[PDB]
Amino acid sequence: DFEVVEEFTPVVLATPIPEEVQQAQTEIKLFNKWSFEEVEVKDASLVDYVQVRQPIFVAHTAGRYANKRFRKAQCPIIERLTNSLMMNGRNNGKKLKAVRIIKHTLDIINVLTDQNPIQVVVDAITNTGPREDTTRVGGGGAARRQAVDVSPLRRVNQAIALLTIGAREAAFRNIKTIAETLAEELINAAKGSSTSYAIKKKDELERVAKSNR
Amino acid sequence: QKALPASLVPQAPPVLTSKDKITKRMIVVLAMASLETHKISDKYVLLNCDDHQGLLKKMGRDISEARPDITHQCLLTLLDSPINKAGKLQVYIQTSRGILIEVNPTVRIPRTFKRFSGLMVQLLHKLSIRSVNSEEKLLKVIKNPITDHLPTKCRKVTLSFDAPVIRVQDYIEKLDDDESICVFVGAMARGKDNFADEYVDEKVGLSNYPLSASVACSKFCHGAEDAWNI
Amino acid sequence: PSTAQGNRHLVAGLSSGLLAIRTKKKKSNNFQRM
Amino acid sequence: IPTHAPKYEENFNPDKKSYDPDRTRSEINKMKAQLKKERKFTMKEIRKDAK
Amino acid sequence: HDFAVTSSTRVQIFSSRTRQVIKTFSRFKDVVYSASFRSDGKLLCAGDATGLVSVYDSYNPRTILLSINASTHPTHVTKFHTQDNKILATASDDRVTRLWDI
Amino acid sequence: VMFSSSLDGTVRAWDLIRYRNFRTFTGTERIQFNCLAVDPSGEVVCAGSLDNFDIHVWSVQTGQLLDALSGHEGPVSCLSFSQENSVLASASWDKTIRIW
Amino acid sequence: TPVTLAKVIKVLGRTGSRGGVTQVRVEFLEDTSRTIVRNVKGPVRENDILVLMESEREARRLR
Amino acid sequence: PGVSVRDVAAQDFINAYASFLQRQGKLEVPGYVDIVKTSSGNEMPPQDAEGWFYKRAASVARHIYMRKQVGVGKLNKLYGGAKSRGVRPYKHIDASGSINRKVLQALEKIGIVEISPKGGRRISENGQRDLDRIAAQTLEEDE
Amino acid sequence: QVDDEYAATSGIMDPRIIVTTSRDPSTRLSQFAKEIKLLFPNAVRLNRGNYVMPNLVDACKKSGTTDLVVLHEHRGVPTSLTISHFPHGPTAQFSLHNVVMRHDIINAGNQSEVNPHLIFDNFTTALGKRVVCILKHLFNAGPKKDSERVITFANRGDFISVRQHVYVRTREGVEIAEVGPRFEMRLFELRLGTLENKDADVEWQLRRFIRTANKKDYL
Amino acid sequence: LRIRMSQLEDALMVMPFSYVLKFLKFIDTVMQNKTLLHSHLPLICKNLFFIIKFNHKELVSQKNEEL
Amino acid sequence: FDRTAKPVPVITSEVTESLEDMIRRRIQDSNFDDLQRR
Amino acid sequence: AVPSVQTFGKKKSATAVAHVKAGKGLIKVNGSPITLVEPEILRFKVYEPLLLVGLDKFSNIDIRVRVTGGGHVSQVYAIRQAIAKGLVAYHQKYVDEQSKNELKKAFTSYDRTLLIADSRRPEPK
RNA sequence: CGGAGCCAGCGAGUCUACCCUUGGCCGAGAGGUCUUGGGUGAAACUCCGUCGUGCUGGGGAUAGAGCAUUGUAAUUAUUGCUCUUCAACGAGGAAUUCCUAGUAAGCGCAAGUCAUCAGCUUGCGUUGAUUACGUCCCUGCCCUUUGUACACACCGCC
Repeated sequence: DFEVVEEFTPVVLATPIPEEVQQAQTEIKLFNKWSFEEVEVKDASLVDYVQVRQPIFVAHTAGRYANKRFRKAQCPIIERLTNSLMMNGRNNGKKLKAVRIIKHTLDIINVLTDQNPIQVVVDAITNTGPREDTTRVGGGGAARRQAVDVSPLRRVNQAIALLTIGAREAAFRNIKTIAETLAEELINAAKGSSTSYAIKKKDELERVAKSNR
Repeated sequence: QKALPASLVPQAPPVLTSKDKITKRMIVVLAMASLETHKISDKYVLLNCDDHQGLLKKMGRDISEARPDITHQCLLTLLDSPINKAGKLQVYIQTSRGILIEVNPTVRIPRTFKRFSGLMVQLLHKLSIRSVNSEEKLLKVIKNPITDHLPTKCRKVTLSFDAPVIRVQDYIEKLDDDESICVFVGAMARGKDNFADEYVDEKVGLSNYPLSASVACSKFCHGAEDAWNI
Repeated sequence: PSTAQGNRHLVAGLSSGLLAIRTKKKKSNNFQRM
Repeated sequence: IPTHAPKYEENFNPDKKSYDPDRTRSEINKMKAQLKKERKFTMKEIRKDAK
Repeated sequence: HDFAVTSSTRVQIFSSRTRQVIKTFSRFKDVVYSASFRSDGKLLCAGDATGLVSVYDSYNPRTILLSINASTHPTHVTKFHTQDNKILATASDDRVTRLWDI
Repeated sequence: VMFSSSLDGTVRAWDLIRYRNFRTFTGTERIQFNCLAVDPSGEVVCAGSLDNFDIHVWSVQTGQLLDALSGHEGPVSCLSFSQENSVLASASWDKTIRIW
Repeated sequence: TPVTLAKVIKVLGRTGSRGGVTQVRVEFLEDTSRTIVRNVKGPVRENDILVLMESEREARRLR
Repeated sequence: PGVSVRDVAAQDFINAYASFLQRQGKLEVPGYVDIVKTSSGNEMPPQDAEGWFYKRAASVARHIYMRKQVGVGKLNKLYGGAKSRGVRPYKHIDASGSINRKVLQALEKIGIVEISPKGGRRISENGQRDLDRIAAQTLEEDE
Repeated sequence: QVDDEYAATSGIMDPRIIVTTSRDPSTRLSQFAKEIKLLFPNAVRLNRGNYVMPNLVDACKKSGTTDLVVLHEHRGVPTSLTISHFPHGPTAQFSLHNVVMRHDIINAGNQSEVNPHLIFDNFTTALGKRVVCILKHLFNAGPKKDSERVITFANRGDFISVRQHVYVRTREGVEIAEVGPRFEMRLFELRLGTLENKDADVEWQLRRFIRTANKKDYL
Repeated sequence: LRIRMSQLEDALMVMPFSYVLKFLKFIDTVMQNKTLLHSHLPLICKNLFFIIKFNHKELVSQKNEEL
Repeated sequence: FDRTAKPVPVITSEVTESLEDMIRRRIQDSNFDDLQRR
Repeated sequence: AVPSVQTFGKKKSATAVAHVKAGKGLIKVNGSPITLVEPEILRFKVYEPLLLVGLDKFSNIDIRVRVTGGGHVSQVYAIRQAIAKGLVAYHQKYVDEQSKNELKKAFTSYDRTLLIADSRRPEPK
């Protein structure tokens, strides 16, 4: 048929480079394990806000996303998960610890549910983000709520927030750690099991909006 | 064909708190309780309708609204109900001054009134009460709003007199296997039953008669006991 | 197992409280240019 | 459910401290607070009349 | 190239080249009964006398991955599926086996 | 309308119907202007110099100096308004393009 | 319940809305000509899609 | 190829050389080992009493490979760390001088290091040939 | 009159002020810095943490800010303020002595934010005229003549009492009320370059240890 | 008339298409009374042309011979 | 003995009413000093 | 005598000087190889100038990097910047300009902070 | 708990036979001792074995025993270290304050600059986010109410 030759000598270097590292020059995988192609966002209106189309090697892109309004809609969603994981007074700044426990939770997500953990966390985002909410229409403070819709950036924000703080309180004083509780949370949120803090909170917010619609 | 349990010796039920937002339970919230303290010169008291002529009128308020006796006799009824012994209930109260108190199932509220008054003074000023056996902390002032402490799947109803009347047994077996039930009952002497409009999606009632507070609590508890086979 | 590719083992654990393993085992570049 | 009895003091007063059952550690805490306020007032007054 | 031996209240993985205990699993409360590897050899299930199946990952005894609370009776045999990867079959002294999705 | 900026310190506006210079915009600093940019919805004219590092923002309806945008550390070589979303882009000899 | 998707075509300005809530004008995707005025909670801009649990309801103000 | 100590990582050189100085046994463990704490700030002695001296000997061999010439004060200030001293804020402490002098005398009479001018002790020739060889066999066995 | 490094833009242009704290401030210093940024108008506050002072000065004087107020504390109680005027201008740095703040005392409402009137009491020397110019070119030129807030810098033996008042003018006099922080600040140093260097030539700094120190004012 | 010219393009943009259709009914009735048509011609022209220019995509997709 | 400098003035009711009726006089006759526009 | 090229990579206070010259293909950071650059979770941040363009660009040149200052993550960002713009400058000066701007296009499509740092900050609002 | 790898930037007037240091040796430890000359190094972090939700081993206040360094002379125990003793204490109500990118927060290291500060103050780097970036709906503060300034266009007597 037709084939292109574009290297003309088997490439060998003087510094020995590991075989999986030099295998990573044909496709960029997260932590050299998890592929970014065939990772779709199975809910439209959240594609163009959960970003999985520039593959990365680690969740530590030091780029600047907090100086325009919707610029954090194209931080990769693994890194948005990581950044939301490193928040409380105890664990502020510790992005390498957050990256390391994201690596551990994607390994154990894959070893429990034998599928792509990036696809699992993307399904967890698109199942967790609430599609309706209530504002408090004031009237000076008349305690009545009015149901509003909710924009997709707010849905991705509140999805990552619900998932991460659900993993924290689920790891609060049990035997499991943050990596294992976050793995359980992301798996249950991906399949949508109503056993997770995150989609129970989504179902409560959507049900209250349905109530005082 | 089905075997027995491996251990027939009866364990005590796991006492539930706000640190367990998973288990199906019954929350009872005593709203608009009259729990305020005051100085005498040398002495601190809890404001009654009877410890004063006009301490409440010097504070501005009226004497008919200083009734801690009725939240006392609700708390006695809820904590002597069998559902509390079975461990399917916890009691939150919220003062008319906006103070939320979490009440453990394991507490022994004192039976006479002024013992409860001296308990409420130290609870309101030390924000915490330990046991005599001092191993756990079983009556404590916690942070508002109550929805931070209620379980994540929890239908929140309120109790009144002017509402579509239901039956507690079929109403509680309507709800599903992990949903709890948070019942805001008003511990006023009188007042509009709108004390919890911002938390509640269903306003129901239990009788066609003007129902007292602890009688409404005991009615809902006995209905819950019949619905959960206790 | 079937694909052991190395030192091959038979192990038997006894009710006496001990474990028995029986295994079967398995000049110059100028001179070279010359 | 087990049923514990609540520990609390009768005739509670927040402004008074708690009644410690030892008269030689409550006394040293009382007199530590006493020397702290009297030492603070004393040296405040002598530095302001020095000024 | 490694094998797990279930003694009482510990499971020891031996290596098939030195025959010494490379790794050991000692945080069981009662007598551990069964211990098998998954078909991918990545994680290790152990049924315990309290009916608590605990599955760790192999070659890491400190990360208990999940603790299935099976019957109150002792669980005497625990093994993963040999075709499927994400189902674990545990039979116990309850005269009923269970298939668990992990 | 047609706008022009010169080295004598002035931007000025020209009606191409009555052929009159109806508007003249100066700064306050006596600088000479090297490039300009107008709004699409021509409320605001904008001009940059090669000796001042600021951008001068004038209203066209009134004549006043609406703003002086500061932040370049080099002479503002070029200005252009986006024709659709009306964002200002200036670019200067401090190796920097900047979006206002 | 069948849900529907609706793309923003215009963020309505100078409406007297309550703060943190912005009115918006969305057209549908199954018939991309008919619009409806909704009012959303988070930050919204043009041509992004948002999810309507119902579409039988026009939005009033909030205030 | 080109083998060294720079070519191999922390763990894969240090515990491999620790296995070497374990199964050679020409070490003279101090005897008051199993008692001591490697510092004043570790509430107790090391968890692998049958060999932590060999691991420490390998560690000071690697560290004296990479640096030029150190002494026991340098090794103490190196191996020290912070301390949870109590309710007060934390200030840095030193390591254990007797253990450090014991391990340096041990591998002195082994023959890896030797006393240099200016003071302190550097790698000897036989130890210099010895140290990178076990890293070469580290990559050889972990091919 | 307006002196030689303020005369180019004396009344032509409004000022632009940054107000910033020392480093990792306490909460009362953050309240104090908010009080200073809404003491004088067209001032904004900047969260100093992990800011170097040379590149902070450079970013200010290429963004176009006129001057900088850096505040130093002592366990809540603020103790110093440095005013650095940026187009290679002067830094007057002061110590603050009797500070009482409205965030400490009373929810008495909100402030007024009008371009205020300014009172300067007996700044008689040329150093007094210098510190008057550096203190009043951080205010907005030309208020309305019925503006109802005034502030006062009154010299009381090298201790500038600083207060802020609102007023109405009634039938028999004028009725005053005290808003905002009261101080007595005192200049311990002027120098002629910005805050970045401390290699700038000193126009004045007080000589604490000379034996004729307490004989004169603005020594 | 009593809405102002600065917020007229917002007042006409807030209203949905059902109110646009009844606005067209209002204009259709008002240009039969030719007294208050001619006293408000540029106002009717400005409002009507902005309304259908803004709502043009939906208007040309309505299918009714009455409209 | 002797001291370096006059210490910081303790603000009293009489000195606060001193500068208070001072600024009463000042803002009564409006003889204050601001900037002027160019 | 050799064709050689020197570039610089900077983040906060780390700074890395990279000398690229023709050779056999060895990439050495601080004397040690590139496969030793700790904290070992950002070793792929260091690797991505190699894996973005292929190792066949590095098969004929040897790089050495000297990194001072900074912390762990500032040093890996300085290393990757120095490696990237050193490869670009070598292919500019001693290989063809078409491979030069192909390398610039690949690095700029991944992130231009491999080639241009974000340097002078803050903003006084 | 027990080992190991590693990464900064400010700063630069000394007791010069008793100060500060490089190195040898003694003691588990602190510290001692003898010679040399007059800043190297951070912590959080990373890795490697072990434990395990329980006043927990988290804690260390309190009391005892022992070894020293120091204050004449311990003579109210000068302070360091070693082993026991394991009290209190479980993240903190109502209210309230501050905060928008190298920012909040974590982390250590230096200095001590005529005022202030050592019951601390100011520097310096290391790690580094979440959420707004819209709106005048609420709370306030401000501005204007001839368009003037020159066309075109809009407005058309607060």
